[PDB]
Amino acid sequence: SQQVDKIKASYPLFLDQDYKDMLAKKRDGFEEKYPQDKIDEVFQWTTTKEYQELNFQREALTVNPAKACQPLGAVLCALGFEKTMPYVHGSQGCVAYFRSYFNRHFREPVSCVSDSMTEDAAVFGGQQNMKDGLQNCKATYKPDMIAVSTTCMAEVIGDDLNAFINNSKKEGFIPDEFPVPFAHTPSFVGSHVTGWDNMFEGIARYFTLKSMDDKVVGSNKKINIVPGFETYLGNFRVIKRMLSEMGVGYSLLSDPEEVLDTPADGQFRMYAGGTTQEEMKDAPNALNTVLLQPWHLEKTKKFVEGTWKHEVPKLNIPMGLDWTDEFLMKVSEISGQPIPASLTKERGRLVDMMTDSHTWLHGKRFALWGDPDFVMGLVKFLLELGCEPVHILCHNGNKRWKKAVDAILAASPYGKNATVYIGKDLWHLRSLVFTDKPDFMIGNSYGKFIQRDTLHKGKEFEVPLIRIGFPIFDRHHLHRSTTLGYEGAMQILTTLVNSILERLDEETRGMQATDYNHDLVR
Amino acid sequence: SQQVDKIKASYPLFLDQDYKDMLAKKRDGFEEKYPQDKIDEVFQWTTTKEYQELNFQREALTVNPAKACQPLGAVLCALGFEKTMPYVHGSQGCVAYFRSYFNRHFREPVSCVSDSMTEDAAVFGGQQNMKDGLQNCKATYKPDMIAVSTTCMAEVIGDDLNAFINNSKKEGFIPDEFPVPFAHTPSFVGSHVTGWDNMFEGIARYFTLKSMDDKVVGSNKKINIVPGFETYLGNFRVIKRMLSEMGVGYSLLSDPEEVLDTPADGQFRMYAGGTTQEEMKDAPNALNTVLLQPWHLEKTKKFVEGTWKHEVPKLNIPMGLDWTDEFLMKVSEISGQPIPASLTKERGRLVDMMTDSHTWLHGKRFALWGDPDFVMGLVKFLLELGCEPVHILCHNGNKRWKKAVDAILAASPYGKNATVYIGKDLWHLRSLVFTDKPDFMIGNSYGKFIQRDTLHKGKEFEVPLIRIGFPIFDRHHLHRSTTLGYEGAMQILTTLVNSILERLDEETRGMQATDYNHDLVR
Amino acid sequence: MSREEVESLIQEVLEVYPEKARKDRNKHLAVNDPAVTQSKKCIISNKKSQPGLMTIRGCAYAGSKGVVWGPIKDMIHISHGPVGCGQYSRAGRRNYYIGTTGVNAFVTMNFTSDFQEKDIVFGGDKKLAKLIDEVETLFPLNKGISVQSECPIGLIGDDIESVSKVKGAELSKTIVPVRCEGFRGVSQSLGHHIANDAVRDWVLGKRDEDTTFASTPYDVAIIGDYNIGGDAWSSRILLEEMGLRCVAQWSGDGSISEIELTPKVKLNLVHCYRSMNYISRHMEEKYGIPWMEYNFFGPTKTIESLRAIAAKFDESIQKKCEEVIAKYKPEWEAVVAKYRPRLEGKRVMLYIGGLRPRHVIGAYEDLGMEVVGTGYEFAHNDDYDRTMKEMGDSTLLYDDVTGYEFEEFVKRIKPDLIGSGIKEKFIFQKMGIPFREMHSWDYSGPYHGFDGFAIFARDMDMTLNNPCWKKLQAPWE
Amino acid sequence: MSREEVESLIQEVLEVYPEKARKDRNKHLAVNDPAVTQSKKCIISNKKSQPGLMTIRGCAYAGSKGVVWGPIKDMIHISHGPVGCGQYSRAGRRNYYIGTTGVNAFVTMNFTSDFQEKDIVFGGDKKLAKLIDEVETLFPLNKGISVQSECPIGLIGDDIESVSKVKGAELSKTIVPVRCEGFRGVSQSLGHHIANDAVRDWVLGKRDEDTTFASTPYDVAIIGDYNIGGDAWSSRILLEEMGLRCVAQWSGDGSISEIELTPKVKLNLVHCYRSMNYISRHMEEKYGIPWMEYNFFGPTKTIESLRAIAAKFDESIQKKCEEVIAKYKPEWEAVVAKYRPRLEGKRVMLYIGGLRPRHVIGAYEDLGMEVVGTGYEFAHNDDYDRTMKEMGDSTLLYDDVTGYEFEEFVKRIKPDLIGSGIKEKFIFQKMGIPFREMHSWDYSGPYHGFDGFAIFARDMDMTLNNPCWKKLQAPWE
Ligand code: ICS
Ligand code: CLF
Ligand code: CLF
Ligand SMILES: [Fe+3]
Ligand SMILES: [Fe+3]
Repeated sequence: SQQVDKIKASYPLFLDQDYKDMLAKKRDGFEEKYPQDKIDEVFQWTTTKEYQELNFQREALTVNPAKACQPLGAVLCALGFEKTMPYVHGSQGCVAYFRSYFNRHFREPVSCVSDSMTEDAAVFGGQQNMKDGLQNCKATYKPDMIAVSTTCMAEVIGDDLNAFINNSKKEGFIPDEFPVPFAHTPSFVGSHVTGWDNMFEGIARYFTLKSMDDKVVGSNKKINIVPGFETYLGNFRVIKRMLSEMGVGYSLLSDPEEVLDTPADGQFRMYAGGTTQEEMKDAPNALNTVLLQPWHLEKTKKFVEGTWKHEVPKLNIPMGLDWTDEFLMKVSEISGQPIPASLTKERGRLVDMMTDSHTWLHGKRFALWGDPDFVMGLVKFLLELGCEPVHILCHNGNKRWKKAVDAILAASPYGKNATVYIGKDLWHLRSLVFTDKPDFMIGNSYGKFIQRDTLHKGKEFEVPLIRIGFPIFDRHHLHRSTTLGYEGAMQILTTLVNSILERLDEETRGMQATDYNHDLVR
Repeated sequence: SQQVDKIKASYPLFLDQDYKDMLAKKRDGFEEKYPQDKIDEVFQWTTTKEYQELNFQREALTVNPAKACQPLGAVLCALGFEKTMPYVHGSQGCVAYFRSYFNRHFREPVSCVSDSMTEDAAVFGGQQNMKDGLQNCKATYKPDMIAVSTTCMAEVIGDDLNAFINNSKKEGFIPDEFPVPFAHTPSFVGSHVTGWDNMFEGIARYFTLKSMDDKVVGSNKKINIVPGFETYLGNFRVIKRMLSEMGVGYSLLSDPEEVLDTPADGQFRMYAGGTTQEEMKDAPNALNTVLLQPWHLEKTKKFVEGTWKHEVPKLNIPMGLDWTDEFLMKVSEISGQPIPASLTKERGRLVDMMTDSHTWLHGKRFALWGDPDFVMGLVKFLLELGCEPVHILCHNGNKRWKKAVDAILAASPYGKNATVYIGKDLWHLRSLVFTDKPDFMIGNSYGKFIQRDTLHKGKEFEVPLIRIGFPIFDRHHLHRSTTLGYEGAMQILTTLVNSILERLDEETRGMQATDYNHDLVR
Repeated sequence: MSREEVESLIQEVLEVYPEKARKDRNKHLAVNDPAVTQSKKCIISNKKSQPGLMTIRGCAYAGSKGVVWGPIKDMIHISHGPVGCGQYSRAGRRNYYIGTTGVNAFVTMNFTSDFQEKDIVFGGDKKLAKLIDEVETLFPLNKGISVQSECPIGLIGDDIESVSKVKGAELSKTIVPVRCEGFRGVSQSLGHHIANDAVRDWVLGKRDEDTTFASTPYDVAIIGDYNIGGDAWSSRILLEEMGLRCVAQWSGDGSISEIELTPKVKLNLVHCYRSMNYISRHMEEKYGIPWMEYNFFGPTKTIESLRAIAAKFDESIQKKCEEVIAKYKPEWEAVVAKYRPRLEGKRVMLYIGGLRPRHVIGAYEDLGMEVVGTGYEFAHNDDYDRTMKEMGDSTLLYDDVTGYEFEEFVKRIKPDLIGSGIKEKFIFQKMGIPFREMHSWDYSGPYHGFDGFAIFARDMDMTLNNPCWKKLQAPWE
Repeated sequence: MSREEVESLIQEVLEVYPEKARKDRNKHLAVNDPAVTQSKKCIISNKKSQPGLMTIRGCAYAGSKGVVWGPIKDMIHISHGPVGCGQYSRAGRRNYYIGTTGVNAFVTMNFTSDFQEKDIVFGGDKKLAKLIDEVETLFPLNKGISVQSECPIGLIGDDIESVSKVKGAELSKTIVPVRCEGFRGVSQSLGHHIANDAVRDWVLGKRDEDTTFASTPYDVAIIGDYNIGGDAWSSRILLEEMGLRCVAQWSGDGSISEIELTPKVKLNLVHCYRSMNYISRHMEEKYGIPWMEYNFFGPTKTIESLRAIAAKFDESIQKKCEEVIAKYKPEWEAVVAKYRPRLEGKRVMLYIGGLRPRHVIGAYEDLGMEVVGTGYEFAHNDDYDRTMKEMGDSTLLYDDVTGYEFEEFVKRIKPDLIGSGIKEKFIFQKMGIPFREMHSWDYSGPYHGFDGFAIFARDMDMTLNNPCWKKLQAPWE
């Protein structure tokens, strides 16, 4: 039953007495459900240490992973170029999933096509599919460039993208001068960041490999910036703004912030902004190339140093105080431009915020997960704040990255109790946050369920989640935040200190029980 | 008892069994406390309409007010000028309280002096105090200008600031050329915004009243901006950014963002930035003057129209979508500069954010309180989002402001169930949210206690608080936020939608009870 | 309206395509004529998509794991293959359920094999067996395992049926191998077919010899309702207020025991014909259980379906049906009285998957709203038949529309409201036309039944009449 | 060390002041000589502040309402006058208490008269009576009312004593009029005196003829402890573990009944001598109750005070005291062992109101830390007599320091850590010197007792050794 003046959605309409009775009757009559005491006992067993030992012995089963497949990153990289259509050679269900994922994270339209390979292509290949798809895409959506990636179907089959595109141009499906860069993105190798790296290396190769004769390093007096797999528009904005204050000529490669933040004024813009073809062609003439996320841009770095002959600096991600300072000083050395007074003022303001919040930030324990560079930068920033990381998880990390993170943790007294896990999923982290309870978690939306589990063990065992990373589905417009630079550091510090204060306020809101510590001033 | 490895602060150390026993023994033996059932009965009575009728019949008792006294606003206004020392002619307790209040809100040093009037000054006046204080302040802190306000002691006594300052200059305590503007700020009239208005009018009079002969309107091709009582640095930052994006020459009067956001680089800066004396002297030459908060800048408006001969536009506070558009169009008309494409893109992005969040924003009920202009702008923005304001409270509002707010509410179908209260304090608002429960409250930190009371009635009756306004003591770095303009509208929308989403996530976190609606995608 | 104008629009939109694409896409768009019963003469459906045209269709894995098998709560479903498919489909559908997640319910959890290059080169049957052992060790309260295959499994020489047989014999557990590779078929329809075949072959007949279940003359089973936003629940209560006993619901908030008990019911109430018609026909053939379609979208369709269902039973059920209708009449009458004046005269264009595009027209018509265009992603001509009678005269019908075609059709027709998926929501919101997600109910609901009608009307009013749609054009332009 | 350079520093700082200001401020700064016990010959205190020098002192209203009367939980305290005074002092002090706020506790609530121009021109006695009636109507469970006066009340000539007498006779309620106008005196010390006089005249003698309270030879009363961050609680438990009965607690977590029962105790343990010495001396004259000072900052002072207190009772109390010391020895020994190595050798400068500047030195030396400078806002000469014997040789002493003087002294001396109020916290944090709020414990605590020693040591380590202090200089600067 519903009241017209107060209509109730599923919650709390299904908490009515009649709905409760109907659910109870269903469960007691036809579900054959296990007894409640058995369920409670099994849950308690899953929260224990022996269950953790059983869980960490897994070799073949992955539960609740924390990564995706390469073509997603390839599509994200392709979306960062001007009037460029991402084109995945393979099955359609993949592109549907990619578009749904990116639509949910960004709340913005995502454009991506496929050649819709079916069972017949499982025995003859997707050459006809590639020809017809390229012709149809160029005729319908009119892109300046088509960037081709692959799914697992085409990778396992063995489809040769180079020969297929060459045959499409000869026969006459697409003009010969039309730029069609391609990259192989097997989903069973690496993760989405590897796909981003492969797509960018393919585009750079296509645009610069056969015209290096007239390129001279430092001709245009610019610096190339490769941001990698990035899902915060504020990061692109802050990088551009910092390079603008310094008066440093720069060329951002694969800039998707314009196409992922189009205004709603009555028209739908399929394309907006992005790196131009001339920028890619003139890239070898830059003074140097700076990679913002070096731990998933290894193939790009190999191509840049091998072909463009650019001495790529060994720079960490510009995350937090020390690494932002190092990045700014390296940029100043490369470009010869002094660091202005505005950036020093902003750094001083960040230091002032750190000194203001150090009392509440000191000694807190955080589990965290995400991408390698983001996780390492967040760990460094937490160490700079006096916080104690305990569970550091990266499903798509490797042994060298783990060694680097261990070296970072060993240099700080606050990394004594920290442990780094690579190849572990979110079920492993549930066991860890149960058996060794931290104060908070830092991760994407998928952590919310973990929080729920902790709340089932008790209020004193609940581990609240802080949504920093990709993807965030249960909150709105958090993709507009900034994470790199001083501004990103300020935002992260504010988020952390305010989450701590909110948790303290909640724990001390019981009147005559715990409200003696419900202080007005904190 | 304490564990060396895990040390507890007051919470939850006083929840230990021994402390609980000691507190129970104390209460049972020597406190003569009322029985718990009587306390529960009286609380339940205080949450009814019968109590609300008794509460709203109050004529002489104010409980938990939502305003401060004039010299605080005068000090804030004086802090916005270059190398200016706020000087309160009266008792030192006022200055100590002002400095503590502003330090707690801004987490930054606040400079303000007093002449320390005592009972002897209550018998013979405070002329000698004024002379000695002016000389001592100029000799010690070396300001370019001293801005003098008053406390209730000097106001009741009848101290004449003009004669006292004139005598200080002749006798030779301060040079004659030294600028010493003054303003009377009686704490029993109006509130802190009235003090800001009085201080600004006094400074403008001092700098422009006796030199209007050579002033010609529109000579310098600039627009004066008077921001009023403002405690968000982002508001100052956003107004200047939009005016520069427009290429409009402007002169911001009383700009305190520099002195309230000094960097921490190892040196203490007593003064930083601020409006210069030359800007104040050249103000009459501007094309026009724009008041950002016209409802507490009435004296300033009278002085500007009467003396400077500026036709002050009838502009509301640039809050939300419509009023920001009106302010930008008025600025474009006054200056002649067209509105650039960047501001149109920002407006379109705000509209896109609105369309994305409208499903969760629609139909929510908010009680809110604060300053008149801020409350009216927030009400307008809530009406633009489809939200329903129910309890609109402004302690320092007047009948004409209430009429204007009623006219705004009557123009929208969402303001049907809205009531405006002027002269009511936060105890009235507690009664209102108990008898007519809204979904959320929007106000300063003082609302937190109200929330606690609601939680005592039950979880289903709890009304969460959203901290927007002045002062915010229990959260860090929220004074850096933006409220005016498209950026402020985006920040407010994000805060509202995310508070709604967090409340929904909390209400549906119970496993096998309400976690069926614990959706990953929202 | 103006059939010739709509035909001119169709040709104008078709001009941009190449010759082959034009010829293929001309058959998938049509004008509606309510008199014509056979849609094969006007519209062609269930065909492969044109490459590079940004279609909205999914894959067979989405149809099988995401739609049919996923809502089953007490079973564990393994996305056998690389890691992407399970990650993108995890907790993206709002099939509601009641259980302790991670202990005895696993709907929102993502189990995957996480295939690497070695598993591709050398196969993954041993990895599958080890994974099954690990699942048994760490999740003892699971009541069955399904293995949903992805593209590499079909591509490489992997034989998961023998692994499932051996492990099910070893652990005395029900393991259902589903050959739901994404490259099979052209859309999720073949995924629905494969999942239905798996249910028939491995789960349905496990209690054929068992007679321990006490049956009652009023036994019905809900088939094809996936409890989106609690929808199935809002239906089930009505069926229990009629005096009927609902033994099973497929598959939202469903259990393996309910599927096993389904062949013991007296009637099969099928909600989604497209996905469960195969299993309904099989149950009718093998057990003699009659099945019937029902619609609970809006008060009119709800009342008609309730009376049709009660007609299949004795007089007492009909009396209770009349009592239920009389009880619920004032509520939906009040909802209509409150919300129809704000919604009368509005025009709607829809594009959903197999069933909803023709099932929701009744509620919209009850609120005084007219549907001018409709279409399907993966429906067959049988569905288009029903729709042609269901839909209005001189109205637009589209099958497997592309992004460009859909955008042009909306730009020309200019409806007041659009109902489609997440991949067109923001596109159409940028153009200034109110949009409602017709798949996940825009994270609202339920919409079935009298209780769901109030939520449907409230959502329609809140989106159609939102002030934000009046603010796209800046005052200075 | 180096007294001569400290004197040179004092003269160099004093050079900038004008003539009269120089000669007045020269008397308030001194070098410490532990041998000299008469500080009158060395330092002058309790004098009016120089105008326009940005002093840190408060007002008599802050000393009365904020400090003494405010922590009383079951009484309603009305700031009679304009609104700002009660607005700025609301919930700013962390006097902890246990109660139902708004029903039977009112500490964090702000009751005010909200005087306007009319109440200034025509007085506010009738408004005061109306306010008292409304307070009685809306807060029936309050057990007392206090009326704290502000500057306009004393300036316009309001007779609040007559109103209090009449309304107390009318409603049979205890109404205490406090003449704590801010222009009286030079600091909060006169506010403490006035509040003590009000307690003496209106509350203390209400049970002089009442003898129904059963008394014990181990009855004690804690006076001058305001339960900052729970400090008083962490003291009282220790007194409970010695076998002593604590009947009263002034004034943190205090009730009017406890104040009434105070004259029935056998000993008055005074924590803050500065604020409650008046009431202690009176209760020794009118009732014969002896009083003693005690210190619970740090394990050494805690143990010394515990033994001194137990010395006043029989042998059983001494045995219980020894048991308590033996029980709590390992805890503070572990705290010392963990935190002394990180804090040894550090130097501290302090500036707090009237008691802490000499009470915390013991804990600071217990953690191996040296105090080089100390001072007071509103202390008298006996406080400096007490301080001189506890403070280092040739160390700095300052009374009512100004902002410029304090900044110059810290800039020259360069200590490792500073303890002061909120108005210097950010000033000294911007100069890169670790700062601890010595008034509110930086929203931490408690610091009294063995339990508070662990928190104090942990806070000192977390602030003094925070990495943020190493990042103030940019690497390119
Ligand atoms: S009462 Fe005094 S300023 Fe003795 S007004 Fe002040 S809670 Fe200080 S040094 Mo804040 S004479 Fe108490 C004090 Fe000491 S408020 Fe507290 S810390 S021991
Ligand atoms: S058509 Fe369908 S959704 Fe596509 S893969 Fe095939 S079953 Fe799956 Fe998952 S892993 Fe990534 S997204 Fe694909 S490319 Fe290899
Ligand atoms: S010395 Fe003391 S604190 Fe000062 S006023 Fe006087 S009693 Fe009070 Fe409150 S109201 Fe405002 S701050 Fe003053 S100026 Fe009039
Ligand atoms: Fe958007
Ligand atoms: Fe600060």
